[PDB]
Amino acid sequence: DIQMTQSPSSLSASVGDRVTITCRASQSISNYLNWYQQKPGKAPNLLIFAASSLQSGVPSRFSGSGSGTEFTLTISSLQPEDFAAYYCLQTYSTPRTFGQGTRLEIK
Amino acid sequence: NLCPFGEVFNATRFASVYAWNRKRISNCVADYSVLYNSASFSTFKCYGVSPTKLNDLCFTNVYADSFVIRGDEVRQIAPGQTGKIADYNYKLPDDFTGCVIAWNSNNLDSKVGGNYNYLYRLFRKSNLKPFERDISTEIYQAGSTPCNGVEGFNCYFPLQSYGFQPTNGVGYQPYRVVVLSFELLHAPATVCGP
Amino acid sequence: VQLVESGGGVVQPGRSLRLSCAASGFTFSHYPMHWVRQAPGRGLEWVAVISYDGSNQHYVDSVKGRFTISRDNSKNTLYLQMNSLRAEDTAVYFCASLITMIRGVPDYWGQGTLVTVSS
Ligand SMILES: *[C@@H]1O[C@H](CO)[C@@H](O[C@@H]2O[C@H](CO)[C@@H](O)[C@H](O)[C@H]2NC(C)=O)[C@H](O)[C@H]1NC(C)=O
Repeated sequence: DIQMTQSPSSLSASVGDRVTITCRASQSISNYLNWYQQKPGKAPNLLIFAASSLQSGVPSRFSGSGSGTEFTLTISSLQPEDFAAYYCLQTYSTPRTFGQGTRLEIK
Repeated sequence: NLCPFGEVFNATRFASVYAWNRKRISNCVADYSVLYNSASFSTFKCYGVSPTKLNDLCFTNVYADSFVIRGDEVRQIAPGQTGKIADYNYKLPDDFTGCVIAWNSNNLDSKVGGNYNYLYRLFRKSNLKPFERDISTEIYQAGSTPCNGVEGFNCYFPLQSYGFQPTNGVGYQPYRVVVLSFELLHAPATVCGP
Repeated sequence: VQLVESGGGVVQPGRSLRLSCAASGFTFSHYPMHWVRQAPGRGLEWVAVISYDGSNQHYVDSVKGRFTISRDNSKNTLYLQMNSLRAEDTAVYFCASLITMIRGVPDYWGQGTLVTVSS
């Protein structure tokens, strides 16, 4: 029922502390979200807890704010070990459709 | 002939807040020397019978309950004290007469990453009457919309974890709480001290 | 604390395949469970969820009727039976538990199980 879209779907991040991912929903989601990571051919793990909360086990660099209808994940460093998937997920209703995906380059 | 206090007070595992293992102990001689001396006991406050004269009166039947509490809200364990721990998962009756014990504990109750095995209740349809177990994970519904049995826009899982960390602070760290309850005159006294 | 899955393989288009998900450590009879699908070289999608008592079965509106899921608390396992499969089903399945708004339920995923039905 609910369909998502994340605009970039692909980006190139050289040495730089400003990398962001935009996630948008058809209907007003309030503050129900998840942002997951998936390394190449590995089981995905959490990256963000819900809307604007972190989950113990990851550095404090990752951040994300904005509720209701627009969402933006942001990072503030490189640490060249996190170039992987940045999937977006919903927790509003039973359909729970995921996002499309993302890739990170090296330039 | 000594009571199995070591089988309740000292142990490696404990229920979080709701699976509190109510152990009934009787047919023994009550000793109140190790407890009376306090030693490492953070708060020996007892509601009801005085703590000094405990080893004098012969109780009828005694129960021991154990769990872990966040600590900034340890005071909630007492008669006529509402809150979040004393209102949903462990309700103390108005006519309570037993004693409550709290141990400060960080060495054995917090891993480096942070414990996530001390769940405590978060929601319930109705307030909980005194001394009633509640072991069931059925999803709550805050709003009018029924979310069925997975989750919803206004539905939450009724078990959240404390989120312990080795540092935390003076508060917000695991305090192991054990409460002893005594029955008044159910039958001729079955446990008594020297 | 861990969880693994088994029962994958390659089969003809249209047949009954039963796959199992066994989790140890965190108690199994307290939390729901989800199955999530990831096709090769693409994003990942969701298929179905089962509650703790196995009385309610929500599915995505793409494999309704074809799939079925149940749980065995005594055996401490999750069983997914897929029948009348078709070509696009070829993907990797993960047995997971997903957090919604609170840090209570854990978020372990295992590794996965590959299944392609080209035959
Ligand atoms: C639980 O363990 C504590 C210590 O870990 C026990 O306290 C000791 O008890 C012995 C025997 O009475 C005394 O000789 C020690 O002086 C006590 N303090 C220590 C060892 O630091 C306590 O007795 C145990 N619980 C029970 C019910 O015996």
